[PDB]
Parts: sequence; C-alpha cells; structure tokens
Amino acid sequence: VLYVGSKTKEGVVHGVTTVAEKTKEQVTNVGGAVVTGVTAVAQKTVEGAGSIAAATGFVKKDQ
Amino acid sequence: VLYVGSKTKEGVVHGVTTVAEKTKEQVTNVGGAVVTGVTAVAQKTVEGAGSIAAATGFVKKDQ
Amino acid sequence: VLYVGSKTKEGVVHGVTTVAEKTKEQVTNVGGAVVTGVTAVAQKTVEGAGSIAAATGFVKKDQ
Repeated sequence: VLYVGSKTKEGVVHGVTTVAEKTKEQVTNVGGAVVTGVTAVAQKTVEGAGSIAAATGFVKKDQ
Repeated sequence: VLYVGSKTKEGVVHGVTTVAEKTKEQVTNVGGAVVTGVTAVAQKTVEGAGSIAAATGFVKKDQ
Repeated sequence: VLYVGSKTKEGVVHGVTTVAEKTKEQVTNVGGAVVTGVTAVAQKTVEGAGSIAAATGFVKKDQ
C-alpha cells in the first residue's frame, strides 16, 4: 500500500468552540459518572478484541 | 491499494459551536451516567471482536 | 508501504476554545467520577486485546 495523496487530515478533530454563561449550577452524584462541560477525542487506529475507545459517561459492571 | 487523491479529510470532525445561557440548573444521579454539555469524537479505523467505540451515556452490566 | 504525501495532519486535535462565565457552581460526588471543564486527547495508533483508550467519565468494576 503506497500513498501519494494531496492533503489528508484523517483521524482528527479540531476547531470547536462553546460558551456557557451558566449561573447557579448544582450537581450531585453517587456511584455513577457524570460529565458536564465539553471534551473531544480522536484516535487514528485502534485494534483489540472486545476493546473500548471513545466512551463519555460509560460504566461497565460486567462479570 | 494506491492513493493519488485530490483532498481527503476523511474520518474527522471539526467546526462545532454551541451556546447555553443556562440559569439555575440542577442535576442528580445515582449509579447511571449522565452527560450535559457537549462532546465530539472521531476515529479513522477501529477493529475488534465485540469491541466498542463512540458511546455517550453507555452502561454495560453484561454477564 | 511507502508514503509520498502532500500534507497529512493525521491523528491530532487542535484549536479548541470555550468560555464559561459560571457563577455559584456546586458539585458533589461519592464513589463515581465527575468531570467538569474540558479535556482533549488524541493518539495515533493504539493496539491491545481488550485495551482501553479515550474514556471520559469511565468506571469499570469488572470481575
């Protein structure tokens, strides 16, 4: 597999903006997982039997 | 497999904007997972038997 | 596999902006994991049987 290409920005994330003029915010949690705000992730190649990537708010109590 | 191409931005995410003039926000959770706000993820190639990618608010209690 | 290319910014993340004029924010948590604010991660190549990458707010009580 060869690769001449012109311009390949593959497997990325960029240029994200947010604004939150929040006022009087209250959160509470027990045991579970909670994510406010923002987050951003990118990864080119991932391989794995029963593997995990790209989870936000993810709980696994498997047996 | 060769690749000459002109312009390939494959497997990406970019340019996302949000605004939330929230006021008096209250959250609560036990055990489960809860995500406010935003998030953005991209990944080119993923391979795996029974593997997971791209989950927001995902719980797995498998046995 | 050879690689001539023109411009490949693959497996990255850049250029992210946020604003949060928060006022009177209260958080509380026991046991679980909670993430306010922002975060950003990128990784080119990841390989592993049942391995994990790119988790925000992730709990694993597997047996």
